[PDB]
Amino acid sequence: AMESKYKEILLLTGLDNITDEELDRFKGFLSDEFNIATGKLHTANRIQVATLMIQNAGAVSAVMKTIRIFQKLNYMLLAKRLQEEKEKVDKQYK
Repeated sequence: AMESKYKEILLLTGLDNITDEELDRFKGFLSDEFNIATGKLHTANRIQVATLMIQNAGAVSAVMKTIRIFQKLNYMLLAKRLQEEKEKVDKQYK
């Protein structure tokens, strides 16, 4: 489904591409996009973080907000890649 595919984008192309240090920075920005308490994320791994994001906002919005946070964090290479993969999945359901 479009949902599962968006999640694969978020997790494999997004979070699995950033270092543990960068994941900490990602978590520090997460509350600015999601109504998820910062304390809830602190020891969460990538799969847990992606899942909580999607539970809160839905898959499409989760990917969009991830892209936005990568931009705020100056991870411009990855933000472009996520945007490309997003468009690729969108085409499949247009």
